Amino acid sequence: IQRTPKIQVYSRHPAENGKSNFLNCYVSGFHPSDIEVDLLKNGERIEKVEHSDLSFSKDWSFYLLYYTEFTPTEKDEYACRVNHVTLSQPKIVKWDR
Amino acid sequence: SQEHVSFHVIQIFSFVNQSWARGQGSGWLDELQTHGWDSESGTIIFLHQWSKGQFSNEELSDLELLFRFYLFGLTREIQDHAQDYSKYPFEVQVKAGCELHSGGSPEGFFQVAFNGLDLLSFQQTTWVPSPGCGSLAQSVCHLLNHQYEGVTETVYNLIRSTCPRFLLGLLDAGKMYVHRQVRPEAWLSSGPSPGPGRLQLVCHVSGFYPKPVWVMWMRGEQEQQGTQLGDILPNANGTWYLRATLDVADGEAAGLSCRVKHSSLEGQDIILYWRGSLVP
Ligand SMILES: CCCCCCCCCCCCCCCC(=O)OC[C@H](O)CO
Ligand SMILES: CCCCCCCCCCCCCCCC
Ligand SMILES: *[C@@H]1O[C@H](CO)[C@@H](O)[C@H](O)[C@H]1NC(C)=O
Ligand SMILES: O=S(=O)([O-])CC[NH2+]C1CCCCC1
Ligand SMILES: O=S(=O)([O-])CC[NH2+]C1CCCCC1
Ligand SMILES: O=S(=O)([O-])CC[NH2+]C1CCCCC1
Ligand SMILES: CCCCCCCCCCCC
Ligand SMILES: CCCCCCCCCC
Repeated sequence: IQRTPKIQVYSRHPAENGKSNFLNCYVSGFHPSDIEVDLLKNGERIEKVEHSDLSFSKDWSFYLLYYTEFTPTEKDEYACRVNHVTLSQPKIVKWDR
Repeated sequence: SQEHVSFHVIQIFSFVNQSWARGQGSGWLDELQTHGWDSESGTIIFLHQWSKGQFSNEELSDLELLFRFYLFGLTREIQDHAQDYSKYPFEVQVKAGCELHSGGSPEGFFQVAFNGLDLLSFQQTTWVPSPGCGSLAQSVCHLLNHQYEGVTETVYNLIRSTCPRFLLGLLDAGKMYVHRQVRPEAWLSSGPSPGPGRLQLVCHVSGFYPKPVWVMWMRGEQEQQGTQLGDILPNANGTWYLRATLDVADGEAAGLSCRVKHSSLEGQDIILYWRGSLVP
C-alpha cells in the first residue's frame, strides 16, 4: 500500500539570532519513494540544501534527511514542505525555536 | 563488543511506464552511508577516505564490473518479460548484504520488495517467493532458480564471503572514525502547550556520537515519571539528536532540570535548570 510521510524539523544548534546554524528535516515512513521535499525560507524554496541518499527501513518504508545552513533572525520563518501521492495537498511543518 | 554489525547494498528502482525507469543505489555500514553509485558512469562513489575497506583497486573494479553486468541483465530481462499500463508505475527495492554475529558467524541475506511488500528472498541456495506476493513472486523466482545458475552462485559468494570480509575491512580502515567520541550540547525550550495552565518542557540534546545516550527530566535526584523520549534523529556528519519532553502544571515546573549522560562526557553530566518565565 501507500504510506504517508512523517516530517520532523529540528536545528543542529540552539537558535541564536545572527549565528550560523543548520536546519534539519527528517522525512520518514513513506511509500512509494517519489516525493518532493523542500526546505523553505519565508515560503520560498531554499536551493543550497543537502540530502541523504534514499534509504529504507525493515518495513521497506523510505526515509531522507535534509539539511541546510542558515542564520536565524527574528523576522525569518523556516519550514519543511513535503508533497507525496498520499497527501491531498503539500504538508508544511514550520520550525519553531 | 558483542554488538552485531551489518553491511548492506541497497537498490531502488521504479518503472514509470513500460519503457522508462530510474534507479538509485548505495552502500551502508549499519546506519552510516559509506558508498554511492554514479549511474551515468556506472561506478562506485567512495564517500569516506576509508571506504575502500582494505580491498585492492582490482577487487573493487571487478565488483564494479559485476554490478554493471547485473544492471544490464536486469534491464534486458525486465524489458523482455514486461505490458499493461495498469501495472505501472511500480517500484522495486533490493537489500543485500551481511550481518556479523557476536562470535564471528556471518549471515548473508538478499531480500526484494515490490510496491512496498515482500517479494522474494535468497535462502541458502534457493530463491524463495514470499507467499503474499503470489504469482509474480513465483514467476521471478522461477527465472532466478532455473535460468541464472551462475547468478545464484555469484550472489551466494558475495553475501556469505565477500560481504563480511569487506565489512570488517571497512571497520578497520575507518577505525579512527568508528571509535570516535563526539560530545553533545544541550538546551531547553518550550514545546506545544499541553493545555491551559500547563507547560511542555523540552530538553534538546544534539551532536552526540555514538548513539547510546541517557537524558531525563529530574527534580534533584528523582527522575520525573512523565518524561517522554523522542526518536533519536540524525544530524549531518554522523551525529545524533534527541528531544526529552515533560508536561507539567504551571506552578510546578520550578526546580526541574534536564540531565544528560553520554560516554563522551567522561563523568561530567550536562545539567540545565528550567527557567521559563520564572526570571524577570
Ligand atoms: C552484496 C555484498 C557486496 C559486498 C562488497 C561491496 C563492495 C562495495 C559495494 C558498495 C557499492 C554500493 C553501490 C551499489 C548500488 C547499485 O549497484 O545499484 C545501482 C542502481 O541500480 C542505479 O540504477
Ligand atoms: C510484471 C511487471 C513487474 C515486474 C517486476 C520485476 C521485479 C524483479 C525483481 C528482481 C530483482 C533482482 C533479483 C536478484 C538478481 C540477482
Ligand atoms: C514514460 O515516462 C517518462 C518519464 O516520466 C516520460 O518521459 C515518457 O514520455 C513516458 N513514455 C510514455 C508515456 O510512453
Ligand atoms: O540514472 S538512471 O537512468 O536513473 C539508472 C537506471 N538504471 C536502472 C533502471 C531500472 C532497472 C535497473 C537499472
Ligand atoms: O544498523 S542497522 O539497524 O542494521 C541499519 C538498518 N537500516 C539499514 C538497512 C538497509 C541499508 C540502509 C540502512
Ligand atoms: O552509534 S551507533 O549507531 O550505536 C554505532 C553503530 N554503527 C556504527 C559502527 C560502524 C560504523 C557505522 C556506525
Ligand atoms: C540478472 C538478473 C535478472 C533478474 C530478472 C528479474 C526480472 C524478471 C521479471 C519477470 C516478470 C514475470
Ligand atoms: C549485490 C547487488 C546485486 C549483485 C548481483 C550480481 C550478480 C549478477 C552477475 C552475475
